[PDB]
Amino acid sequence: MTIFNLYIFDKFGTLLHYAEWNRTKKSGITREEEAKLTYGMLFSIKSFVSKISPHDPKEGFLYYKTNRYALHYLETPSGLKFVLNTDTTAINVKELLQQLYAKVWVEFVVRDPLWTPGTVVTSELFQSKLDEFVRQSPIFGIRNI
Amino acid sequence: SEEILFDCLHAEIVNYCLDSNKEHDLATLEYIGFTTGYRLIERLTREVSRFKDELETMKFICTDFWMLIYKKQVDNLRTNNHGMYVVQDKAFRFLTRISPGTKQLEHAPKFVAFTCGLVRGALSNLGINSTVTAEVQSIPACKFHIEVNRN
Amino acid sequence: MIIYGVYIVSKSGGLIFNLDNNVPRIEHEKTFTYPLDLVLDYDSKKVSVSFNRKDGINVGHVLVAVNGMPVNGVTLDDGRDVRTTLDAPENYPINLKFSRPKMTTNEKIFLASMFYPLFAIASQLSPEPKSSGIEILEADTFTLHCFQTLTGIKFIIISETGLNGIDLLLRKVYELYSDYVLKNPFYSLEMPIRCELFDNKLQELLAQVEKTGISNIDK
Amino acid sequence: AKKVNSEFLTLTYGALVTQMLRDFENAEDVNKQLERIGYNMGMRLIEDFLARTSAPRCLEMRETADRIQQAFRIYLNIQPTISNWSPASDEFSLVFDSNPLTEFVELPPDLTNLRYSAILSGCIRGALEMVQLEVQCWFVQDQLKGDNVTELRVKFVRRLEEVIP
Repeated sequence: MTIFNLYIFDKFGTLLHYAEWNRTKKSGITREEEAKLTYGMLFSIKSFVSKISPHDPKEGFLYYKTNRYALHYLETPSGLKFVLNTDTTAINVKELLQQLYAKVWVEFVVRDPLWTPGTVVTSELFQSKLDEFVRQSPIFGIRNI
Repeated sequence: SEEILFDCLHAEIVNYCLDSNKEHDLATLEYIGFTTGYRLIERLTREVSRFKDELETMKFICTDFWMLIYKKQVDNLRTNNHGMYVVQDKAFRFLTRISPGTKQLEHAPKFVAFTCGLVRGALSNLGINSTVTAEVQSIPACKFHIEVNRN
Repeated sequence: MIIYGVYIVSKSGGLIFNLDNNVPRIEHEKTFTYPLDLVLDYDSKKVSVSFNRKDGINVGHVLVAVNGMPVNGVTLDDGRDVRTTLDAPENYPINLKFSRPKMTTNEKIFLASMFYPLFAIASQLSPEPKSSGIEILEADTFTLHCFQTLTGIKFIIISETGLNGIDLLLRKVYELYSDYVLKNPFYSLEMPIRCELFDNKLQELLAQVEKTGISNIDK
Repeated sequence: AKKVNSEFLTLTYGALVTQMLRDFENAEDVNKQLERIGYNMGMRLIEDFLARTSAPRCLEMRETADRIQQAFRIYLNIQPTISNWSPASDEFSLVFDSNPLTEFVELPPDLTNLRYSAILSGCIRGALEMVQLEVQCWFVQDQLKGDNVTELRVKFVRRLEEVIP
C-alpha cells in the first residue's frame, strides 16, 4: 500500500514532475491544471499563515490532514516545492522528503547535464530512482508534527 | 564533495558548442593534468637504473589516472598487437548521469579528448602517450578506442 | 494548551464569529543610529522592513510608532512621513517602535473568506476515492483543527501547535453552538452571532481550558 | 598522493579562459561569458549547498555572509573571512589569501580588464537569485591584477519576492 503521488514545483510555480503509484480517484481535471491549482492553493496557505501567525513562522506551513487520507508539504529555500500524498497515520515524512530532495533530486536531476534548468524532468534514471527511493519505505501514513 | 564543480562545468561545456569548430577544446587540460597527476606519481614501477627500459602499459597508467580523477576502474581491456587497441568500460561517470537508454550518444568527444593529449614516451607502451577516439554505444558504457600517435 | 483564537463560519463560509484569546504580537525598540540595516520598504499602507531581521525585529514587523509619536499607515501622527523622518540624518540617534500588524478585524474577515475555499477545495480531486476534506492543518507556530458539523457549519480554532485532545473541545464548542441557536433559530447563519451571554459562556470554556482541566469535560 | 583531488578544476578553468580569450579578443566579452557561466554554475550549486547545509533561507546579510563563506569552505575548500560591512549592512568582503581556483594562472598575461574571479561572481549571483536575493557582485581587490589579497564584494541591492501565484 505505497504512496499515492508526489509533486514538484519551482520557485516560479511550474510543475516539474508528477509520479503516481496508488491514487485511485480518477481525476476530472487534466493533471497540469490540477498542478497549477495546487500550487496556487499552497501559495494561498503560505500567505494565510504568514498573516495569521502568532509569531515568526520560521518554516511556516507544514501539512494538512483529512480523516481518510493525508498530505504533506516540503519547502526548499530556493523556492522549489515538494508535495506528496500519504495515508493519515504512520511515522512522519517531512524528513523522508528532505532526504529525497538532498539525495535523489540533487543527484539524478541537477547533476544531469541533459536536464535543462526549469523544465520537466524526463530522465529514465531519475524516474526509476524515484521509483526505488519510494519503494525504500512504501509506508502510508503521516501523523506529522 | 568536490566533484560537483567539475560535473556542472563539463555539463555546461556539453551545452555550448559554437559552430566554428566542433571541439574547440585544446588539450592543455590533458597535458598539465597528467603532469599534475605525475607530481602525485613521484613513484612508478620503473627500475632505478636508466638503461634497462621497462614500458608501463598506458592501459594500466590509465587505470591509475582514472583512480586519480575518474575514480572508477576501466573494466574490459582488449588490445591488438601494435599500438592500436581499445578500452571497453561498462560505466562512465559523465554518462552515469544520463539515462542508460542508448538515446544520447553525441556527448562523447568532449569525453574522449580528455584522454588524448598526454605527452608520449620514446619507449612504446611506456604509460603516457595519447590520441583517442570514442564510440559510446550504451550510455554509461563508453568505448574509448585508442590510436597511438605512432603506427 | 493556550488558545490563540477561536472561530466559526457558515454555509456561506463567512466568518460568523472571531473571538480572540489575547495573544499579543512581539515588539521591539532600539536606539537607532545612522541609516538602519533594517531594510525599510514602503508597500501600500505598510511601512515595514524587507531584510536584516535583527534583534528580534521580524521582516513582517510593521512600523507601529516612531520616537514615541504614533505612525499611521504611511505617514506619522504629527504629519511627518516615515521617509522624511528617516532620511533626515540629524534627528538620529533615535528610537523606533516596531511590531507586527494585528490584522484589523476587516482583514481577518478577508482572511477567513479566502481560507474557506481551501476547506471546500482541499483537493476534492484527491487520490483516495470518495474522499473527505481537510480537518487538521498543522503550521509553524499554530495548528488549525476544524470540525465539520458533518452537515453544514464549520468549526475551526487556533491552538498551541504541540497539543492533542482538542477535537473533543471542538465537540464541546459545538454543544455551546447548540445552546445558543436555541436562543432564536431565526437568529441564523445570515446574521453573525455576537450575543454576549453565549459569548461569555464560551470565554468560560476558555477559562476552564486555560487551567489544567481539559480532561474533566466540564466546560 | 591526493592532497587535492580537485586541482583538476583550476586547470580546466584556465583552459576555458584561454579558449575564449583566443575566440573573443576582448576581455569584456569573456567577462560576460564568465559571468553568465558562473550564473548557470551557481544555479546548479546552490541547490546542493542547501541540500547539505540545509539552511532555512537567507533573510539577513550576516546570514548570507556566513552561508556563502560556508559554501566556499565546502565547495572550494577555502576559508573566506567576512569583513568590511556596510553601515547599512549591504556590503561585505570575502578575504581569499589564495584564490583556490588559480595556482599561478598567470601573474602578467599583459592583459588588464581580464578578471578571473568573474566565474565566482556569476556563481554567487545565480545562486543568490535561486534563493530570491538579487545582489550585484564585483571585486574590490584581486591579487592577479596586482593586489595582495583577492576580495569579492557584494552589496544588497534588492530583495526579490515571489509573485504571480
